[PDB]
Amino acid sequence: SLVVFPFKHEHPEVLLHNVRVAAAHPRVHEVLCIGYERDQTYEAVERAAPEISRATGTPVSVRLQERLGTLRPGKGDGMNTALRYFLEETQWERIHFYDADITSFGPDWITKAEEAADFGYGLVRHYFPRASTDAMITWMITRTGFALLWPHTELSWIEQPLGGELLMRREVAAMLYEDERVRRRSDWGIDTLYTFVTVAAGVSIYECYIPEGKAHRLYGGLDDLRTMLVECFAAIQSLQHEVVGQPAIHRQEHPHRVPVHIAERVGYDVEATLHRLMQHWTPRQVELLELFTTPVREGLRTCQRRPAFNFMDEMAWAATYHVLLEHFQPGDPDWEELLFKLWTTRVLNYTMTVALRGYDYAQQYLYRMLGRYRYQAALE
Ligand SMILES: Nc1nc2c(ncn2[C@@H]2O[C@H](COP(=O)(O)OP(=O)(O)O)[C@@H](O)[C@H]2O)c(=O)[nH]1
Ligand SMILES: [Cl-]
Ligand SMILES: [Mg+2]
Repeated sequence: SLVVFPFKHEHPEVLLHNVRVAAAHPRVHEVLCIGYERDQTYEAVERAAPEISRATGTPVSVRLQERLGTLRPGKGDGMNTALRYFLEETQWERIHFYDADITSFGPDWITKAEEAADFGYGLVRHYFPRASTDAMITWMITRTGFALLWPHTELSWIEQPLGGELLMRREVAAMLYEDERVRRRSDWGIDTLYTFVTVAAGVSIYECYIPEGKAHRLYGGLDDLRTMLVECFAAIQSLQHEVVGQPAIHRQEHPHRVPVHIAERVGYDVEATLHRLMQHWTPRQVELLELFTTPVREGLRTCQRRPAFNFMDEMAWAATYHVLLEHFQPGDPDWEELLFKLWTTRVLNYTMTVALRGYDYAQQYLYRMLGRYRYQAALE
C-alpha cells in the first residue's frame, strides 16, 4: 500500500521520522511525500530519501504538488496529486494519508487502518481526543453545516470530517479523483470534500480512535485559523444544493477517556481573540450586517466598541449560519471578515458559557447541539 505525507513548512526531522516508521511497516509497499514547494523542508527530505529507501527496502518518493483545482493552491492540490500518482503510476490497492507533523505516530496507526480495510471498509478515518476549545471549525462550521443541510444523513455523525488521517481503497481514491467538486477543491476545503463525497457515494466508513491524541500548533488568537475558516465554510456553502443519494454503513471504534494532558490544554489566546474582534472593521461590514437578525446585527456592531458575544448562542448561530449560506461571497474580504468575527463570537460564547463548565459538560453539549440542529432542520 501507499502511505502519503503532505507537507509544507514542517521541521524536517519530525516528518522523516514518520516516513521511516511508515517505511518499516510490513504492509506498506511505498511511502510518498507530496510537497508545497522546493524549499528548506523539501530539499532536506529529497536528500534523506533514498538512504531510507534501501535501509528498509521500501521505495520512498518525493514529488511536488500539481496544480489541479480552481482555488487557492494548498492542501487540496497536495492530496489530489497524491491521488493521481496513486492511480496513474502505481497499482497499489490502498492509500493512507497522514499529516506530516505528528509526533505521536507509530506502526499501530497503519496496522489498525489496514486491518479495518481487511474487515471490509472502503474508508477508514482516524479520530482523536480533543480539548474543549479545539476544533471550533470542525464543530461550529462543518459538523453544524452537515447537520443543518443533511440532517437525515450520516454526514454530521462523522467525528473528524476535517481530519487528514485516513485510508482509502483504490476504487474510493478513483471515485474521488473522477469527481469535479473534489478536483476543484485545491485549498483547505479538500477534507470537507472527501468527507462529503465518500459519504454521499455510500462508501462504507470506519473510524479508529487514536488515544495518543494528535499534537496541535501553539496558538495565538483565532485569527491563526482565519483562512482555514473561510475555506472550510466556502466548501460547505458550495455543497449546499447537493443531494445525498444513498445511506452508508458507518461505524466508529468506541472512544477511551480523554487523556488528562489533552483535557487540560487551552486552545487559543482569549485576550488576543477579544482584541481582534474590535479590529479590521469597514463601513461595508457594518452595512452588510443589516442582513442578519437584529440581535446578531446589534451584537456584532457592539464589537466595534467592546467585545460582545453573549448574544451568539445556539439559535443565534443557526440563524446566522443560514444568512451566510445565502449571502456570503467567497473571496470578498468584507464577507470573509464578517464570517470570521461572527464565528469568533460563537467560539467565545461557547467557551464562556459551555467549555468553562468543564470537559464532560462541553462534549455533551456539542453532541446535543448537533442533535437539536438535526431535529430543527428535519422540521422545515
Ligand atoms: N502539499 C501541501 N501540504 C500542505 C499544505 N498546507 C498544509 N499541508 C500539510 O497538511 C497537514 C496539515 O497542516 P497543518 O498546518 O499542520 O494543519 P493542522 O494540523 O490541521 O493544524 C500538514 O501535514 C501540512 O504539512 C499545502 O498547501 N500543500
Ligand atoms: Cl477544526
Ligand atoms: Mg497539525
